[PDB]
Amino acid sequence: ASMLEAKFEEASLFKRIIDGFKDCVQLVNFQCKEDGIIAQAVDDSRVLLVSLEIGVEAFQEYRCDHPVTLGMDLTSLSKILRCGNNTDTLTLIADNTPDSIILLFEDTKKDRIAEYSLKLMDIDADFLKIEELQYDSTLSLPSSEFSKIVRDLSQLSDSINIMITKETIKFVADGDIGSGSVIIKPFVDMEHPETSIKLEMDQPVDLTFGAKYLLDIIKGSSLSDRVGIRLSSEAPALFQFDLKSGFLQFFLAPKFN
Amino acid sequence: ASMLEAKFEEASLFKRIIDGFKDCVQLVNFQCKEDGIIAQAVDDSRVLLVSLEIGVEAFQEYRCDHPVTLGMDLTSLSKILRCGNNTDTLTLIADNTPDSIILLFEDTKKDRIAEYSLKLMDIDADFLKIEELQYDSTLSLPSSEFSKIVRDLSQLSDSINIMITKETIKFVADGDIGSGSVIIKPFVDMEHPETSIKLEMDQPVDLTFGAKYLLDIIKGSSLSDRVGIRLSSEAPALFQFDLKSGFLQFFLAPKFND
Amino acid sequence: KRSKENLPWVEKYRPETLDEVYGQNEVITTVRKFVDEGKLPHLLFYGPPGTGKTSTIVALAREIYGKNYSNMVLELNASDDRGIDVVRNQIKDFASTRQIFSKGFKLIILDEADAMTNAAQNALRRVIERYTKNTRFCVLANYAHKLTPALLSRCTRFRFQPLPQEAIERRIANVLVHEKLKLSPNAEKALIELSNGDMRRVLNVLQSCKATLDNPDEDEISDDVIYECCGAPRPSDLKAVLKSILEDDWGTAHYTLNKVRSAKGLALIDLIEGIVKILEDYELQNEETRVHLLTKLADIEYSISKGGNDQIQGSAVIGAIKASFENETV
Amino acid sequence: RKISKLAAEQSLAQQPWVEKYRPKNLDEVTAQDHAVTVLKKTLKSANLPHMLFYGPPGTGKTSTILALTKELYGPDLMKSRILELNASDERGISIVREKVKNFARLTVSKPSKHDLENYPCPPYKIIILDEADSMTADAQSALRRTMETYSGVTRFCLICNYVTRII
Amino acid sequence: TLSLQLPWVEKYRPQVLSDIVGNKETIDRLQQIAKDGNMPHMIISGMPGIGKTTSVHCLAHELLGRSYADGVLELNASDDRGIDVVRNQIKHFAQKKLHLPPGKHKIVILDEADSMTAGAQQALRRTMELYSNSTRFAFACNQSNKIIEPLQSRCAILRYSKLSDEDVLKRLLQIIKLEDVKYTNDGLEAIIFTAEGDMRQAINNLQSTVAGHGLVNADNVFKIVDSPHPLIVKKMLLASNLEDSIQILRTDLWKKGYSSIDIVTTSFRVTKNLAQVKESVRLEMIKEIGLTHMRILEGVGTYLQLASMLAKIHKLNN
Amino acid sequence: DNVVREEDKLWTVKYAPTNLQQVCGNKGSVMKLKNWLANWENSKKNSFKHAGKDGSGVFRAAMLYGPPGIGKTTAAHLVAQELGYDILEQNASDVRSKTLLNAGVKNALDNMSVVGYFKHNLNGKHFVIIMDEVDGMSGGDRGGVGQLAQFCRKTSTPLILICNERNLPKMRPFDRVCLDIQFRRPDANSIKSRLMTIAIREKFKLDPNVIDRLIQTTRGDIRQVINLLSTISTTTKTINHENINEISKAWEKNIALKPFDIAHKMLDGQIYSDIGSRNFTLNDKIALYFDDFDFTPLMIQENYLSTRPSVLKPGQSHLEAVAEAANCISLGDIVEKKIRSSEQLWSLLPLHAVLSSVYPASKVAGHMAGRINFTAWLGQNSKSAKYYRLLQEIHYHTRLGTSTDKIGLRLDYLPTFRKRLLDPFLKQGADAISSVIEVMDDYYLTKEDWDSIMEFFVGPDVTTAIIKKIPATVKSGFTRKYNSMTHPVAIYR
DNA sequence: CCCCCCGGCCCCCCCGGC
DNA sequence: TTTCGGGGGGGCCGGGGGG
Ligand SMILES: Nc1ncnc2c1ncn2[C@@H]1O[C@H](COP(=O)(O)OP(=O)(O)OP(O)(O)=S)[C@@H](O)[C@H]1O
Ligand SMILES: Nc1ncnc2c1ncn2[C@@H]1O[C@H](COP(=O)(O)OP(=O)(O)OP(O)(O)=S)[C@@H](O)[C@H]1O
Ligand SMILES: Nc1ncnc2c1ncn2[C@@H]1O[C@H](COP(=O)(O)OP(=O)(O)OP(O)(O)=S)[C@@H](O)[C@H]1O
Ligand SMILES: Nc1ncnc2c1ncn2[C@@H]1O[C@H](COP(=O)(O)OP(=O)(O)OP(O)(O)=S)[C@@H](O)[C@H]1O
Ligand SMILES: [Mg+2]
Ligand SMILES: [Mg+2]
Ligand SMILES: [Mg+2]
Ligand SMILES: [Mg+2]
Repeated sequence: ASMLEAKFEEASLFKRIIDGFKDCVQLVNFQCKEDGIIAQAVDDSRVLLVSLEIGVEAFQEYRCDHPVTLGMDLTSLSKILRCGNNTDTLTLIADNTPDSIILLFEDTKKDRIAEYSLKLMDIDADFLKIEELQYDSTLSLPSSEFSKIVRDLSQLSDSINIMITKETIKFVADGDIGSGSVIIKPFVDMEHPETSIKLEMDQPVDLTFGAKYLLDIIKGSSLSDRVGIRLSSEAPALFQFDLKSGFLQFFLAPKFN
Repeated sequence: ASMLEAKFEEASLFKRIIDGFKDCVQLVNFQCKEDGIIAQAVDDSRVLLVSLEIGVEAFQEYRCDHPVTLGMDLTSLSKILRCGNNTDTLTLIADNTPDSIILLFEDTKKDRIAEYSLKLMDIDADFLKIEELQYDSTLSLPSSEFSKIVRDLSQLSDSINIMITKETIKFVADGDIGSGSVIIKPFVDMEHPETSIKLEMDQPVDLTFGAKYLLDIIKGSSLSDRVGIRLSSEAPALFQFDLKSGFLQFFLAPKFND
Repeated sequence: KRSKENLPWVEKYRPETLDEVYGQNEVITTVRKFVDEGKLPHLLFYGPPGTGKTSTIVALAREIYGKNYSNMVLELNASDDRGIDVVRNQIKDFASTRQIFSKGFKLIILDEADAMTNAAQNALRRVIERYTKNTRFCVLANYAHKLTPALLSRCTRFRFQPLPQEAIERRIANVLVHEKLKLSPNAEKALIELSNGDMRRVLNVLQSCKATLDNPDEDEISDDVIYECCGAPRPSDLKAVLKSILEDDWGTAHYTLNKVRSAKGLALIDLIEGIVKILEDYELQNEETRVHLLTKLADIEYSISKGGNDQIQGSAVIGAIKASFENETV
Repeated sequence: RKISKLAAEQSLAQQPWVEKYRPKNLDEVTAQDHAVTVLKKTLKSANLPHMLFYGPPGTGKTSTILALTKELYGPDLMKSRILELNASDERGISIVREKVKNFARLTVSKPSKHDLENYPCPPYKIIILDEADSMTADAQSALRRTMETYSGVTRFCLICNYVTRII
Repeated sequence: TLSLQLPWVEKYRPQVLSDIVGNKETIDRLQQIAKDGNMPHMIISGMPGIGKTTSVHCLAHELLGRSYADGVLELNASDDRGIDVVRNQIKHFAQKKLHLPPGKHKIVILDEADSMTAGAQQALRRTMELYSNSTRFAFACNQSNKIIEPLQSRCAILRYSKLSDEDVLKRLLQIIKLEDVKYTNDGLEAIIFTAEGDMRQAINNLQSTVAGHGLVNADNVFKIVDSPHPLIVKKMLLASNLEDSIQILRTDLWKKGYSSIDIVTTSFRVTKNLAQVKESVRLEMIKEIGLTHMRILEGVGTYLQLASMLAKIHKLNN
Repeated sequence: DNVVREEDKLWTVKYAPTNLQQVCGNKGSVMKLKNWLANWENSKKNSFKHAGKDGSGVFRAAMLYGPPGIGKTTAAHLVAQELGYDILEQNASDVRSKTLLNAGVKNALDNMSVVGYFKHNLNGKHFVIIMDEVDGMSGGDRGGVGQLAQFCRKTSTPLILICNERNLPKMRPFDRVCLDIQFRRPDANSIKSRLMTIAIREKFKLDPNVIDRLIQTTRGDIRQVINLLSTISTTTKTINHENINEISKAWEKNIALKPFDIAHKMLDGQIYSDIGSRNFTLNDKIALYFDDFDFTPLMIQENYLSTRPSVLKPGQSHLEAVAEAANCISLGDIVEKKIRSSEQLWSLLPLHAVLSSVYPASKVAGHMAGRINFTAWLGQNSKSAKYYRLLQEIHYHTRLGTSTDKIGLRLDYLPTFRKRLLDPFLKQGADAISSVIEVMDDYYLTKEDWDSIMEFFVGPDVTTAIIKKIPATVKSGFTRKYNSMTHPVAIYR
């Protein structure tokens, strides 16, 4: 009960992080090292990749003797985490050659201790290397607005087209019942910078993606007020939500031209 | 409409009482006597016994000329009870050797009346006097906390183990995907006595119960903010919720330890 | 439900203790010994209607648990849902949990188990095996072919015989004492004969006979009363019909059959059954006679079961008997 | 348009003779005394058993049961004390297990003062299963314990032409 | 009395592979597998009460030991075994991480697998294939034909034969010595004869006879165990004189309370299995028996119909 | 990290093929599939309209089918990996209902692979959708079988479907949408080297002469052969002729026969002799019926007149035995009606087996004189149902004018309607059109009713040739005139 | 005031002997 | 093909609870 000891001062953060991508990937390998936690998971369709980084600063008393790998099913983890409380502190305990991990919910005001054990999964998924790439379009927009547009357009077509040109962003969805379009332009306000839609377009872009994948991606909006979308000519689109000391990234492969 | 007439100032109260155990038992014999109303029913699986008592003080008016037994189907009674509003008085009316029970919802302010009838049934179940027992352990805690513990542990396993030892109560559940264990210790608060967790142990206790039965039992948390639990090795576990002038009790048999 | 006197006699005289079950002495003795020494196994009561299976199991439950046996046992019958889901949830929960009231073992009574589905019977196997330390099963049936071999493998079998003459006589005596009734020896013999080993028939017929008497407090139940209430032929009528068939010409036999039936409006099927009973005792020189009799009379009974022309059926009975008995000469 | 409702007597007067002269009481049943006497004694004994009427067409079984129910309860209480099911109704095993059982377990309808003063009013109700020989064997088996368990408040009457069809 | 004596079928249920009698070669194969591990997927089939569940449980226990509670998942007909269960619970168990000795695997025991639905069986295929490096599957059933061919392909077939009278006698003698039961040779012979190769039935009958009468002789055994009615039916059908067959029918079957439907069904089965009679004669007999069976199902179940059936059979045989 | 020792693995995994050449048997099918997947890109470039020498260029989906344990999944994965595609695999363990299919793999038919992009072949970024165990999905519409058939027509990426039974009704939607590739049971010669290598590696003695027997035990199931070797070698380290018979009998694969095989076996005279009946018992024959109780009686009734019997009793002609068999078949039909009644007397199924199949077969058992034919009763029943529906429609169109039932309409009215509707065209040409229409208007008959009426007649009054012989101008004018007027309606919906 | 979880009908497909 | 009845599996609908 000493090899790995990672304490979140609030159990709500980890639960929210898991809920951010629990509807897209089932089995996930968490690699815990002295620098923090990193996870990479491929969806069943093999077109959506989820990457998660949690830094030590996000924790309270992070400690890792040697690198460890924990394979967990997100359904069981979510079921365990729903037994906690936001005020409660959540400590993850793992030992050498662990067949299970211990989740400890502690309450400071009271003397109530809740200890849970989660059986680890044997996962043999390969780890892919994502090298830094220079995209031709980068737009930062409010997460709520992006989710609203995605949900509105998903009601018409199974696919959504994103077109980026000079100070102009267009989301189109054409299906059988009808068609819908949404147009935005960059805007900044000193009084409310958090709503400032920012666009940097090195070159014009035009891509198409599946509605279900975007609906899964927008579930991370509860973690960050803003969302950053990076698009290249013929490369996967990157949807990033920033955390206190980590990130949640979704690499979505587009539909073939 | 003379032999039995009982008035509830708020029908919501009776609706809550029925909802407390309508998911446990289906067919119930309500015995109405001059001192009030009492019901006792054993579920189909014969694992859980529900015992309800309501005194005269719970009623604005109460008059029962002679003892009468009314056999009812709880689903039908709940369907009729959900018809009433929260601003209406509820009168239960029965005659001599009745074949039906009349429920009368009244709204004097709006001068509105709603009368429903429920046909009675011939239930050949005799009330079994539950002899008082000296339990090994007796504890009491807020209803919400116990309900949260039960709902959290029921996700992991179909059986929940309750163990009482010196100033400590442990709820454990071991299942296919993992295990869970919750520790609670006795404690008293003078600023919030309603949140106090009280324990009194004469002997240590260790019992196991089915999760579904506990999930049904915790539905009585809407009648009382606290719940009492009495446990013994050789006796069924007693979960009691206290009403203003009565009580609702669940006697649950533990699983065979083998 | 104002009093037990308002019940039909078949229910008013239901045995309440093992001492009130007659005609099954071996089974009662064995089960009582099992209970006395605490060696009760899983039981299978197999037998024909109205022999005392349900009565015996209820009395055994009362003996084991007492007056409050109803809340201490799990009884399921053909009027209840007993699908595989019920086995998986209700029976399994009852078998795996302690008694609410006492610390004794648990009893599950599957009355009329021959009406249970194959899937439920298969699901019962591991429930019976796993919880045998604290639970016992009783299965009651009239048709053993509806029970899976696996279930029969796990049960100890007791066969309820058709009730013997002495048991029916004793129960009739008890009923006569209770009801303040008078019964003639010939009427009693006829009642036993028509009972066919079923106590329910005896009780129903006796109740009808009492209802028939003008003054039941003083009038005695004679065989005439029984034959009138049941609308059954007298032995003399059967003898006369058979004698006329076997001795007289066709005109006389037809006339005698019609007259005998019209006297009291007898049914042809009752005459056929009585004549078959009589003929079973007859010693026949040729097997062909018996073969023809059995085949033709079975065909006639099957035809009657679907209706048809009564007069033609009676003539067919006469002709079949005559043709069959013509084989006894050569 | 609309037509003024006809009186019961006038309606029956212009009915076919078979319906017009249907027996109205047990005394009008012609040649079934061996059973009608037993049934009549129940008006005083109040211990009516479960009944199985069987016989060829047009012998008076349905008329007999209707007249018995009339004599036992009265025109006011009959409807509340009788449940009739025949070959024109649905009588599957589910129906037997739910509707028939539910009616059998109910408390008997309350007689009025006039009903008590003018009719025997026995403390049980009657379930009539006319043309019972059309019911399947499994549905019949579903009735076995229902008949015995609720005999204190319910009595069954099965009517048929072919008695062999009854298990 | 509110106490129960533990049945001997449970008290003396074999706990090791060496205590199981019959099917010697398969038992030795199981012992060797348990020795060296590397247990493959297997399907064990056979008739009731011959030691299939016992064999599987003993193998699992001897293979796993202290890790039995964590490395065994048991499902039978009394548990939920739908396609959802296969896709979630069994898959989670197969994917679960568990440190085991160098030659051991997790075990899934699907008892009474013949009752499983085709959908669940289909879902089991790739679960078995993908996770075979850590999990192995043992099916136990009575009718292996109910197991779909793709599943049979992935498993090792073990067909259990019926127990001979010698093995049954050996086990009964062991139990008798352990219980100090007083017996006579005729009593044990009767118990074995009535058991018909079912060890569970034999032990249950022995215990019932001891409880009800103490001494295990012929008389007490036959009082507790009734002579199987199929043999009586065979004697009825093989009789030479119609009068003898009718006498057997009336005295040994009808007066004992055996139902007509049971009698006719048993007659059909016995006639089908009557290898001593020419097949064509058996076919005619079956035609007549089927006529009688249809009549009985129609509602005319009477002694006269059965007697007519016997008369027709005798007429055919002459 | 902990790895698994090769000694811990099943022999089937330890010796699974690693490349396409190690696959034993079915070389032609493997080459066909490989070439199809190699030229799929070119086929796409041509819009899947140009067929090559093999004719596989017009199929966007391949469908591999064969018996269990022959190398279907192995070959599919090997071909997918060899050409460098990214594999997206689905099986019976996954939910493939219509809803999941549309919400799942449907979006991957024209989508790039993130794995194929982060692992960089030019096809690496493209998917190969492998749907294994397609026969393991239940349902008619909610199952998604028709949905997969629809997917097979518009997929933008290669799609390979695998099943065991290609001829099941559920497979009907895949009639002519995919390139069908059949995998057959591999013979002993194609595998002998594999088993000998496994034997020498595993250190147990195996005699080659029994390999043919071993395969016969497993019915060509290589996986079952390997399992048998692994299980038997645990205690018997030498496999020879001294123990082959017992092993074969203990491990024999007992598969249910198909209707043609059932008919062939049941009608063989040998099994009805004393020795044959002692070897193949009556119980075995009843079980053979129960292999397919729905189709066996139809097969027997179809083929019981096409035999040369060898079981004829002295003085008995083939015709007399045929008559006895027909009588028994009629009795079996009565029993079948009893079984499927409201009483649901399924307990009569064994009796049916005797009356419908075993008894008549025993009466006419022998050698099949010609080919075994599939039952013609189902098609005739469907045709009769169609004709009865048409007759009912015609009757209720003409109900207002006629006085008869539908049977009377067919037997009596129809010939006169033929004389007053068809004959005039053959005598007066176009001049009769009006009259015919008049008659139709008098009976509320439509053009479709006219054709249906003409379709009923049999024997000398067949109309097909006569109708075809009518001049095309007359028929065109008839249609024009009927469409140029207003007509009444017998039934207003 | 609006969204999500999860109990309950409802529909549709498939055996039915040993 | 298909005349009840049981069983299973998947789809919506809607109550309740939470935010
Ligand atoms: N051995 C018996 N002794 C006394 N009365 C009996 C006996 N058997 C039957 N009866 C009478 O008939 C009635 C019915 O008896 P039951 O025990 O229900 O017979 P049963 O064998 O259970 O009938 P089935 O199998 O459900 S048709 C009892 O209430 C008794 O009044
Ligand atoms: N015993 C009878 N006494 C007087 N009228 C009778 C008698 N039997 C039949 N009828 C007359 O025929 C009519 C029909 O009598 P029902 O009682 O319906 O006979 P049923 O036996 O019920 O006929 P089935 O069995 O339904 S064909 C009555 O309305 C009477 O008019
Ligand atoms: N070969 C055996 N050796 C010793 N006891 C046996 C043997 N077979 C059966 N028994 C005894 O009978 C009891 C039941 O054996 P089981 O293993 O349950 O038979 P089974 O073949 O699994 O029955 P089914 O197929 O589920 S009906 C065991 O606990 C033993 O006490
Ligand atoms: N042609 C083959 N050559 C060598 N081994 C084979 C061959 N076919 C099957 N096997 C062996 O059996 C194992 C399973 O082969 P599979 O490819 O799964 O056959 P399959 O036709 O897909 O069986 P199904 O349809 O899933 S029941 C392989 O790993 C091999 O060990
Ligand atoms: Mg009974
Ligand atoms: Mg009538
Ligand atoms: Mg078993
Ligand atoms: Mg495969």
